[PDB]
Amino acid sequence: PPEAEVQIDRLITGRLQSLQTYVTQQLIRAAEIRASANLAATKMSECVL
Amino acid sequence: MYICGDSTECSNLLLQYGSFCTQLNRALTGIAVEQDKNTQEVFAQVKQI
Amino acid sequence: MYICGDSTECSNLLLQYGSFCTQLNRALTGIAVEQDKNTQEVFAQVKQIYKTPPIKDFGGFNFSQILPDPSKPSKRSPIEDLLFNKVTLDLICAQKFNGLTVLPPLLTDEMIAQYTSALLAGTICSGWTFGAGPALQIPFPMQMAYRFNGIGVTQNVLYENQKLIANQFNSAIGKIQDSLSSTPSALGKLQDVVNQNAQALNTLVKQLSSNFGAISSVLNDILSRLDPPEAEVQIDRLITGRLQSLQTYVTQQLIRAAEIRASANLAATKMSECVLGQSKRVDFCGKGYHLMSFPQSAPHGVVFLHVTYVPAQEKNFTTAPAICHDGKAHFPREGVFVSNGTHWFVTQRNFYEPQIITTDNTFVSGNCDVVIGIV
Amino acid sequence: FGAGPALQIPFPMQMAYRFNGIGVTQNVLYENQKLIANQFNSAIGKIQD
Amino acid sequence: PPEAEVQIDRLITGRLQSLQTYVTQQLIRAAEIRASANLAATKMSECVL
Amino acid sequence: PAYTNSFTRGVYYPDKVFRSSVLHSTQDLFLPFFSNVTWFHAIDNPVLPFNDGVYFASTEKSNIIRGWIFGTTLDSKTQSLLIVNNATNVVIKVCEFQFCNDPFEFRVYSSANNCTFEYVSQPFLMKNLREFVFKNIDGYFKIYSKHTPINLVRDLPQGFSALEPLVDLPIGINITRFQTLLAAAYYVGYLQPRTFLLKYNENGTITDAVDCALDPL
Amino acid sequence: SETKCTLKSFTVEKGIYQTSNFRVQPTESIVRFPNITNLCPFGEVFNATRFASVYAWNRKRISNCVADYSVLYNSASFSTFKCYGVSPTKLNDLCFTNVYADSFVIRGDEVRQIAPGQTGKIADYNYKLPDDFTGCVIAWNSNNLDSNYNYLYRLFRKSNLKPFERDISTEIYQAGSTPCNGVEGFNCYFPLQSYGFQPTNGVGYQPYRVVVLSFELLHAPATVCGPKKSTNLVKNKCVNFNFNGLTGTGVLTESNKKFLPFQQFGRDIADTTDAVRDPQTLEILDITPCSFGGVSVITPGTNTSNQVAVLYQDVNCTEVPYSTGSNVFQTRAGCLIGAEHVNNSYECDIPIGAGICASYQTQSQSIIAYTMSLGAENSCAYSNNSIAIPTNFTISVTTEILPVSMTKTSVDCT
Ligand SMILES: *[C@@H]1O[C@H](CO)[C@@H](O[C@@H]2O[C@H](CO)[C@@H](O)[C@H](O)[C@H]2NC(C)=O)[C@H](O)[C@H]1NC(C)=O
Ligand SMILES: *[C@@H]1O[C@H](CO)[C@@H](O[C@@H]2O[C@H](CO)[C@@H](O)[C@H](O)[C@H]2NC(C)=O)[C@H](O)[C@H]1NC(C)=O
Ligand SMILES: *[C@@H]1O[C@H](CO)[C@@H](O[C@@H]2O[C@H](CO)[C@@H](O)[C@H](O)[C@H]2NC(C)=O)[C@H](O)[C@H]1NC(C)=O
Ligand SMILES: *[C@@H]1O[C@H](CO)[C@@H](O[C@@H]2O[C@H](CO)[C@@H](O)[C@H](O)[C@H]2NC(C)=O)[C@H](O)[C@H]1NC(C)=O
Ligand SMILES: *[C@@H]1O[C@H](CO)[C@@H](O[C@@H]2O[C@H](CO)[C@@H](O)[C@H](O)[C@H]2NC(C)=O)[C@H](O)[C@H]1NC(C)=O
Ligand SMILES: *[C@@H]1O[C@H](CO)[C@@H](O)[C@H](O)[C@H]1NC(C)=O
Ligand SMILES: *[C@@H]1O[C@H](CO)[C@@H](O)[C@H](O)[C@H]1NC(C)=O
Ligand SMILES: *[C@@H]1O[C@H](CO)[C@@H](O)[C@H](O)[C@H]1NC(C)=O
Ligand SMILES: *[C@@H]1O[C@H](CO)[C@@H](O)[C@H](O)[C@H]1NC(C)=O
Ligand SMILES: *[C@@H]1O[C@H](CO)[C@@H](O)[C@H](O)[C@H]1NC(C)=O
Ligand SMILES: *[C@@H]1O[C@H](CO)[C@@H](O)[C@H](O)[C@H]1NC(C)=O
Repeated sequence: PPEAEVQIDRLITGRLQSLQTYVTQQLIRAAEIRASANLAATKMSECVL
Repeated sequence: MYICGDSTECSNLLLQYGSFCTQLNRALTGIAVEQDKNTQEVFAQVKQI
Repeated sequence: MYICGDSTECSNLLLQYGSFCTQLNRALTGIAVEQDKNTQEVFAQVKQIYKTPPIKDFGGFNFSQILPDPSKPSKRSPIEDLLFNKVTLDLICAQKFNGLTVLPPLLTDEMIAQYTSALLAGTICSGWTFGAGPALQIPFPMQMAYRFNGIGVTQNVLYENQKLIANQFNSAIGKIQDSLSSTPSALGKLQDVVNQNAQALNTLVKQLSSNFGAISSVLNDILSRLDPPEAEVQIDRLITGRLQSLQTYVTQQLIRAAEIRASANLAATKMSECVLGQSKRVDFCGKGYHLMSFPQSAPHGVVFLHVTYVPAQEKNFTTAPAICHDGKAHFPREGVFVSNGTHWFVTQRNFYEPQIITTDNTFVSGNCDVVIGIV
Repeated sequence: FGAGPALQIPFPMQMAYRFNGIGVTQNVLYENQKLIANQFNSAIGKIQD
Repeated sequence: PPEAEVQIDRLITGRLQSLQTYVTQQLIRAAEIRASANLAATKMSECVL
Repeated sequence: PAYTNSFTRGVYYPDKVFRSSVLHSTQDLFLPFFSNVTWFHAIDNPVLPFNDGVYFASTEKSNIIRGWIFGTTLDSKTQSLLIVNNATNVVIKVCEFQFCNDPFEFRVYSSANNCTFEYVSQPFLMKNLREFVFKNIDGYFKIYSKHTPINLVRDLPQGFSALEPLVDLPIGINITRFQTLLAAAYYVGYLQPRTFLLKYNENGTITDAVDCALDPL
Repeated sequence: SETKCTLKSFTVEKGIYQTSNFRVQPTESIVRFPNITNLCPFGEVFNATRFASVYAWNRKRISNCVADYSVLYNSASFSTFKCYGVSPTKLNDLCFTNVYADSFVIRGDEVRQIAPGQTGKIADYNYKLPDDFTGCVIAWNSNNLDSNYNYLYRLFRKSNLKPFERDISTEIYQAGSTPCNGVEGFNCYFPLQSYGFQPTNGVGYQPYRVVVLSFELLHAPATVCGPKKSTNLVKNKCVNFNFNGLTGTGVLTESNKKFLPFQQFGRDIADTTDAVRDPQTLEILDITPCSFGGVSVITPGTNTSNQVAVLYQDVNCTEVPYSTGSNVFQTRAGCLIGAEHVNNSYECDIPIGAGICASYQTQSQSIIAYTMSLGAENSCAYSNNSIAIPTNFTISVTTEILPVSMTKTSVDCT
């Protein structure tokens, strides 16, 4: 255990960084998709109706 | 489950890093709710079928 | 200070990590400046302050629930008072102790209310003419007659029904105030922003009491417990943890600020179009045929009172594309042919005003053998 | 139906209304109804291909 | 070689963090510029034409 | 014998830190809410198997419950904790004692031997709800006590009891078995490591809490 | 010049720039420690006639007293004085609790004590020390002083040693399938093997008198701790308090709360040190940190003038330590020094805070601070039966600039 804590800590740090990067990219992509959805709703309201 | 998958020894070290997992879960939940809101906004304009 | 307050050793160890602190400070300062700019585009449209007229001869329209009330010390309308009361937030004192500060906004709520009342006292007096150039005074009934012609409805509909329209206006505004006061979930968009900001700030503070793999969360406990060769390692672990937490908080704040900037741009566009004019875009300013709007100040936001014209009480008729009088097809100039069963008339499309089909209401085009369904 | 209650109207009359909206008069549609309908059908059919 | 590997790993982590920060900032700035460019294109199409 | 439900009594202060108007979650051994506590009657007192903690309410007025036995083997080898509690003195000893049989005076081995820890406290220990909690944590015996003015409820008094800690004497023994040192009844409530949410009041007293194991709500 | 250095430029444009952060600095230092002054029982387990065996050591419970670890540390004796979690030089300043002195003797070769987690099997069946050990290990030579207390040790116990657990009676041991019904040699061997080195001269194997101290740090009543001094208790002042070992900086003020008699350290939301208990005279003191904020420099362009007006972001008016221009003025966004309040209102030039703006006004050439004006008053005469129709026009061409594309950059990895 006392020697394996270091290795599992390295793995924890790597996986945490990977998850954080994925979450940030997902947030940015979600913002872009929300902008596209707002444009689509505006187009529907002002052209279909 | 992603960082320390089925391991109490690793999950105990994951508590040292604070509430990062809570933040990631909340961000992803907000993204999903935003996707649902986008789908509702685009199509559900008139509530008369 | 957030990474380590009043600690020279940790501060010296922080200088090895480059200019991360400078980048975070620059991003936060830019966010604050943009937040200062957001309220200067929604409200500071016209830089000329129009006082609310003292006399009230608006032809039956009430307006007392949106104009400022000179009774309470704050010059806010009753609807503005309700909106301010509904949105409500020591927690701040504890957070402030950890290097956090809340810069006050450049424009106080009193000046936001003054700006709103300037836009509201110009719409009543001049209409949309003060958003294009100089303010041109016009009686309010005639302004509403101008706005009725904006949606295809003739002037007779307003002047012959002035009392009814004024009563409906007053009743709708009263119902709006009652709905705002009763339902507690009305101001949800403004409350969610405050909740998210407070939650992020709370999460930032609660990350200070984390070991991050070090001996202790408190830096002072680590410092006055070990020789510098080991205190350096422990402080480095703590520094890495706090830096990661701060970077996550700053990135989340940047994304949220981008979303708020998009919302503020939409709000400024809505003000410019609905308030200082009459928009023909469908469902942009309210549901129905847009007539006019009134802005109202809200805590960290704006509330628009979209007045709209909604038709009702349908009548079923039989219509014809044209009328062949004698070898000639007469199409309606403006309107539609409508008969109640025996007699043919020509009425407007948004109202029922039957009239005798003369040569002034119709224009001729060709013969009556190409139109399908002519009568 | 997107600006209050739905009021029925024959589709040729609605096309005449929209032609008035774009600037052209009513005569152009009613006197060229077959041509406009054929062009509309051809365009919709070409969209699928 | 061991201590050199340790210090090189520290430098690698620092430089990777710097690159990730630069990339995230660039993504956010690119989203802002994309919004501005969409506004500019709409303005051009609706006012020049 | 007539198992009474635990309801929501058995909440104490995990540590000596003053917190006000806060909702802190502690991973500490608390008595689970709505558990079952045996209604052992003592007008008799068999060996109760002390596992990891004991909830000892034992409402009484006659003061027939004098103290508590706490021994590992109760015969020899290990040290036996004895908390004889007279009218005023609550003298405690850890001397190796066989404890003989049920008491009514020293019903012990009467040989002393390892008479090392002899703290006496003395002031007092005692409308007479004893409300005792015992546990051993890293060679530290902790006793939590509180008196509740109950004279009308036969069963457990529905409500809450912020058990202020009484003493933190550092001792150590496994204490596999234990028995009350004796017309009343004594309940026993075993302790489990359940995460709890504690709502400290504005005055620093735990007004209410929720067991984060009972139900999904 | 600070603003010039902040922008990394010799020219400063008009505006307000955030440069450096203000911080009230401490004046006094408080080292308030408990009343106890009687010395600890050091030498009872150090200068003893004999020690215990490794199989069954002694756990002396040091109690309330002053423990001067310096005397033990600087003495020209002992060996392998390795302190884990603490530093021997800082051993005096720290104020511990529950120090459990363990005294016993092992063989000369080992001297390991299972220090971090050492896997050595000499003490794997005798004495295991926990991984998170915040104490010290000291080893002493015993060759000169009766090389007789070496006694015996546990040869085997077919079971791991739980940390800080003592096993004494070990008689039954077996390795074969036959049950150990009093049979030792046939099955394997009986435990608790003896060690005979009472005299002799074998170098490297002479018994070593090993004593370890296991302090219990962090939050605690802190019964036994070191020989510091005691300074008076000053209220409402920025001090470097050292309450019972808790170091920090803040303003200690008389409290108002209802600290329970058993509670020692006070916290609040987000778990910061809101309160503390005074070791000598038990009283609760709220610890609010000394005030701080953000120093801003409201300056006109250096081309115009070289005068500035500092704005301390949060300090009220008195926590104030250019720096002082005999024009102190309180705003809603902190103390503004170097600008004079003007009752007249103009358009905002340099934004400051909640409605206050600053500008460089000639009529003396001094910086003034006012309340921003929203716009020109245009009281409009509303009246029925009266409309205003324009009689002329003005074709005005405006401009609008919009960024479209940013620079395309690609950065390699390796
Ligand atoms: C505009 O509406 C307001 C609100 O209904 C009217 O104010 C009311 O006036 C009556 C008559 O004096 C009072 O009894 C009510 O108490 C008032 N209500 C409130 C909420 O103050 C006002 O009179 C209307 N304006 C005009 C010109 O009639
Ligand atoms: C159009 O609807 C309005 C109400 O929306 C009608 O006005 C109501 O008339 C009734 C009957 O006289 C009165 O009791 C109500 O008080 C009136 N309401 C209001 C708000 O003034 C009106 O009669 C309808 N018009 C037609 C032609 O049907
Ligand atoms: C509805 O049609 C009826 C006939 O079906 C019209 O009513 C007649 O109008 C004429 C011309 O003014 C009158 O002389 C008759 O007396 C009316 N007859 C009846 C039975 O009322 C009527 O004008 C049409 N009305 C509308 C609103 O379209
Ligand atoms: C309107 O009246 C005209 C005549 O004035 C009708 O035209 C006649 O239609 C019938 C039936 O198709 C033909 O047999 C006749 O030859 C037509 N007469 C002429 C002079 O062309 C016309 O059909 C009537 N329209 C409607 C809708 O009934
Ligand atoms: C008893 O322990 C003390 C610990 O200090 C030792 O006393 C020191 O002895 C040395 C010489 O051996 C002196 O220089 C120091 O001044 C003494 N210190 C004190 C505080 O008195 C002493 O040696 C030990 N006795 C032994 C080992 O027999
Ligand atoms: C005609 O319109 C009326 C409006 O009241 C409606 O009730 C009725 O059903 C309609 N008739 C037909 C045949 O659609
Ligand atoms: C309406 O439909 C009917 C039935 O198909 C048809 O005969 C008629 O020509 C159409 N047009 C009109 C105006 O009635
Ligand atoms: C645990 O209790 C048992 C049962 O009497 C006893 O033999 C053993 O020594 C105890 N262990 C410890 C570590 O106290
Ligand atoms: C808290 O203590 C104060 C002391 O002034 C007292 O007035 C108040 O009633 C107490 N609150 C509760 C809930 O016991
Ligand atoms: C400590 O000594 C001071 C000074 O005499 C005294 O006032 C105080 O009561 C003492 N504290 C204790 C706990 O005895
Ligand atoms: C701030 O200083 C002013 C005087 O300049 C004083 O009236 C006020 O009470 C002070 N406020 C605080 C919170 O110290």
